[PDB]
Formats: sequence, structure tokens, C-alpha cells
Amino acid sequence: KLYKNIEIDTDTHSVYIHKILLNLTLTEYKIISFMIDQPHKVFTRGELMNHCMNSDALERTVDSHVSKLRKKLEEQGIFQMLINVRGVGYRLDNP
Amino acid sequence: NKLYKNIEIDTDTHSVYIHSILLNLTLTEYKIISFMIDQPHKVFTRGELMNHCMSDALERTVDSHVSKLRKKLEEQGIFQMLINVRGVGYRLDNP
Amino acid sequence: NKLYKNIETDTHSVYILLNLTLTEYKIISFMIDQPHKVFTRGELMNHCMNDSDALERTVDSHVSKLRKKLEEQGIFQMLINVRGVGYRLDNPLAV
Amino acid sequence: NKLYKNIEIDTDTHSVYIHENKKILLNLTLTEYKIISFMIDQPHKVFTRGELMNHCMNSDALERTVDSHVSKLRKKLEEQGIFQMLINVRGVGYRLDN
Amino acid sequence: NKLYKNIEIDTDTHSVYINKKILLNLTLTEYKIISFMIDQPHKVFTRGELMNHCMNLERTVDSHVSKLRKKLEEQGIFQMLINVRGVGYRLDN
Amino acid sequence: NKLYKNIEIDTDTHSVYIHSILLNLTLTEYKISFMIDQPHKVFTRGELMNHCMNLERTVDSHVSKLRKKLEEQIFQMLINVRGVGYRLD
DNA sequence: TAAAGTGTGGAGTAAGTGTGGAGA
DNA sequence: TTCTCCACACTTACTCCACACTTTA
DNA sequence: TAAAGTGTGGAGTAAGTGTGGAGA
DNA sequence: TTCTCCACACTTACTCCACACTTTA
Repeated sequence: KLYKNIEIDTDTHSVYIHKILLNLTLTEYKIISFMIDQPHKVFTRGELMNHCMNSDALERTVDSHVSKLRKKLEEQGIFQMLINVRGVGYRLDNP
Repeated sequence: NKLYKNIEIDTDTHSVYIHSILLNLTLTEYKIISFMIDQPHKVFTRGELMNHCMSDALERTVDSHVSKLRKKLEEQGIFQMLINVRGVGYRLDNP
Repeated sequence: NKLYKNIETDTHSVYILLNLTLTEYKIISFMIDQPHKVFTRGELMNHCMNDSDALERTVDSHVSKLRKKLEEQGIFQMLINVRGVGYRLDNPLAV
Repeated sequence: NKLYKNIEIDTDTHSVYIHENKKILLNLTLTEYKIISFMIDQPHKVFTRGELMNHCMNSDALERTVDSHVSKLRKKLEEQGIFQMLINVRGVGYRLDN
Repeated sequence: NKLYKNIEIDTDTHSVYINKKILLNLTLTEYKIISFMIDQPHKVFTRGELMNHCMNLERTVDSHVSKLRKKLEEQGIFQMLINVRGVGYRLDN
Repeated sequence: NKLYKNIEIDTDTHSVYIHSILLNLTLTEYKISFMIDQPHKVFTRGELMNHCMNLERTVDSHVSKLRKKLEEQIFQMLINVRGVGYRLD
């Protein structure tokens, strides 16, 4: 499963940058693997929470998981991914 | 589009299908199955199911909604779904 | 001309010709695009009414008045309410 | 995707495009997105300021503030060569193209 | 430190930068193209010149230029890498 | 690529391989790359801290967690030298 | 055996229907 | 006026809880 | 000419980011 | 512990309103 220099091997559970392997947490893996299906879609915090976490936690906690993932992407020279869409949620890539 | 192992949920029509047939689900029952199919293997607590799929009523009332859904699944030949995880809550499917 | 199961655009006619109000015409013409979709009251209000600031219950009354007109031409079980969500033009089959 | 006369709104991405023969993406604010997405349902309908406020702002603010949101949206439409949209209907409110 | 109209190429680091100051993820071929053409921005380079200078049938040349162009457009830089029909390409009019 | 007795480190990809498998190392854990230069040398906790970790038990814990990842596959590799530090051997 | 979960069944009440009527 | 909207009571059926049976450590 | 609408600009404030740290 | 979540301050940019100009009957 591939999108613009980000490869996810689902079996078993590795995410590569074009190949550098990332050290992702389980939550972080779920986020990137969920959003890469529809890269340009805006996912709400509620959707990311239900699909990638665990509560039942705060919506701000979603933001922090996305931040931590983003930092890991930037340290492999991938910037302008995980863009926030103010008041709605997040998007993997904008057209 | 939501699909998982012979259970299809069309979110636009509010329909849930079994492959082999449309189920007559209540709104609460629809929310439960649509919530849990996001993370099939995850154990959801009664508190999570209550806040997402139902008042701050009793936790036992969650059990009854899950039971009624389970029965409807079993009458379409689906038995190994909605497993209770003792003292925590419920899981859609074991890994 | 939009056709769906015994219910038949430039003329503003719905067919045997029905005497529909403008609101009523908009409702039936809006919902026939996606017959089996559940439309919320908010969607019907924004698309088919004046006073988007009106009550959601007023949507129900427009649908009722349309339904009555459909039933007097021998069309029953059509504008089905989906409790807590909204309305649907027709239920899907269990096939 | 909501379409009306050279204005496309993709609701999943939250994107609004202008179409000759390429799609230009607009940089709308959330309020601005709600306005255009609300009014495109009934293009020819006159929406009052009260309707736009309740549906697109989320405030108890002044009605003149609605005008400013519509203005800012209009300017963004005009810079993509779209002039005949967002017509004011004096004393009532606003309408998408006549 | 080659500069031209909002495009900076640092030749020592092999970095190209584009509202400060976004680094582009260019391939080696792509780097050579942009670094070659920025010397004479307005010059029309032939496909033969770009091939000999930047690429170590014709659709492949065009494809390298396309992929570079897309990377420029995602940083809000459009109407760069203009094709001159039957000859080749130009960085800017 | 840095090689030593069935442990390969590719420095360009930041990957560490076991011969027989890619390891899922943290950045701190990757910084195995320091000790493989002088496999038999005893590195102090102070040296490992300054070079790899951008009280004393915390250094030990990083080394332990690396060791466990080696053992899940390679045993007897990150030998502790009591009170002083660690050796790859 | 306690501890916890399942499942049928019914009372209350949430939610929707539709007649009627006031305002433009 | 008609049509749109709202009001008021009618009407429907789902949600919740009860009580007993069954399963699990 | 009144009346109403447009549009630039600025003050306050939502909303998002990311470091840091407590709990399992 | 690590990871998950939450808190706090930093930072960004959108909303709202003001004030004057412009447009319409």
C-alpha cells in the first residue's frame, strides 16, 4: 500500500520512507494506515479517535498523536504532510 | 463503504447487510455495529458503547442492546460475533 | 425525466398528474435522486424549503402532506421515517 | 460532489473548485465554505442574513457581520473570474447568480 | 548560492529551496535539470541538451521535467517549466 | 556498511540487520552504531550518554532494552562491566 | 459458589404523524 | 387567499430496566 | 436623498501545535 | 517503564465589528 514516497507493508506492520523504516507506535501506525487510503480526505478528530485510538478520550489527544507522527515524518525529510483543516480535522495531503 | 468479514454497512442508506441479506436493526443497534466494525478486534468498554451508541443509564442496558443485536446476527448464521470480554466489555471479533 | 418505480422535470410535473406544492415538488425531486438514502431534516430543510430558520418539525409536516398525496394515488409505504435520523423515499430489499 | 454552473464543491476533502479547462482550488475560510456550500443547494433562493448566520457562523452577532463574510467570499470568487455570483437582494439578503 | 525569483539552489548541500523557506525533495536527475536551467532561466533548452547534461524515448525526458514541475506546483509555483513546442523547455518567460 | 560478526549496520538507510532480519530500533538505540566501531572496548555510561542520548539506571535501561531486542533475534552480546559500563564483545 | 453476562418481556416515554388553523 | 409554517393531540414502537437463567474463574 | 450594501482594516479570540510530564 | 493521554503555553489566523465609500430606488 503506497502513496507518494510512503509505503506501508500491512503484513507485517512496517511503514517505510523512500527505504527508511519508521519507529511508529501502534496508534501512530493506525493513523497513517487509515489516512493513506483516502490521502486528500479530511478526517475529523472523531473518526481518527474511533478508528486509531484506545477511549472516549479528549479530541485534543488526537491532535497530539498526529503531532508525534508528523515529527517522525519530518525527521525523514517529509514536511507539509498531516495538514490541519481548521475546525474540521486533518488531511494527509492537499491538492 | 464499511466492510468486515461478511458484514457490510452502507452508511448512506443506514443499511447493514450479511453476505451469503438486510438486517432490521434499531438505531442503537446500528450505532453499535457501525462503531465496533471500525476496530473489529478492539475491546470496547460498556462506558464507550454507552457514550457512542445510546442517557447515563445502567451499564447492564448496554449488555441488552448487544444481546438483541447478537440475536439478529445469529438468525443470519453469524455466531462467533459480539464476544464478551469478562469485566471489561465487548469485542466484535477475536484475532 | 427522473423515473423511479412507478413515480415519474422541465415541465415541473410529477406523475395521474399530482397537485404538488413547490416545497413538496422539491422534496420528491430531491429524494428520488437517491431513493434509498436517509435524508436528515436539516438536509430537506436546506434543499427544499424557505425559512431554513424554521423548526425541524415543519419538515415532517411537508413530508406528511406529500405522503398523503402519494397515498391517494395508491402509493403507501413510500416516505418511510427512520426514527431519530430522518426520512427515506424507499426501503432497500433484503437481497 | 455538489456541482452548479462552473462551481464544484467536494464535500469529503472540504475543497471548492472553479472550472476553462482546469479546476482552480479556492482558499476559503470555514465560515466562507459553509456559506457557499449552504447556498449552492438552492442557488436561486434568497437567503436572509438570519439564515446565513444560524447556518454558517455559529454566534448571536450583528447581521452586518454576515455581509462581510459574503463580501470576502465574493472577492475570492472574482479573483477566479467569477463576477455574477453572490447578488444582494436589497432589504432581504443574498442569492447565488440570478 | 544560485538564486532566481523565489527559487534558491545551494550547490554545496545539493538543496533547492522555495513564505520561508521550503526544501524540495528532488531526485538527482530533477536536481540537475533545475540547477542547469536556472543559469539561463529564459533560454529554451532542447531535449538533447537536457538529456546529455541531466540524465545519467522522448517521453522519458518530458517525464523528468513533468515530475519536477509537479514538485514546483505543490509549493505554489505554476507557469514555470514551459514547453516550447518542437524544441524543448524554458524555465521562465 | 559497518559489519561485525553477524550484525550489519547500513548507515545511509539507518537500518541494522541480523544475519541468519531488520531490527526495529529507536534513534537512541541505533546510536549500537557507536559501539560497533570498537566492539571489544568498554564504553562508560558517560560516553554512551553524551554520544547516544540526545540517574545511572536510565542509561542502563536503554542498554537493557537494546539487549532484549538483540536476544529476540543473539545472546551474550551487550555485556555489562560492573560499575563502569558496557561492551559489545 | 461467587461473580459476571445473557436474554425475554413489558411499561413508560421518546419521536413522528397529521389535522387543523393563523399569517402572508 | 392557497401555501407555508406552527400547534396540539394522536399515535407508534424503542429504549430501558427487571428477573431469572446461564456461563465463567 | 434616504436607505441599504460593500469592503478594508484592526482588536480580540478561537483553534492547533508540540513540549513536557503523570499513569499504566 | 514505553506508550497513551492530558496540560500549558506558544503560535497562527479567522471571526467579528468599525468606519467610511459606494450603490440602488
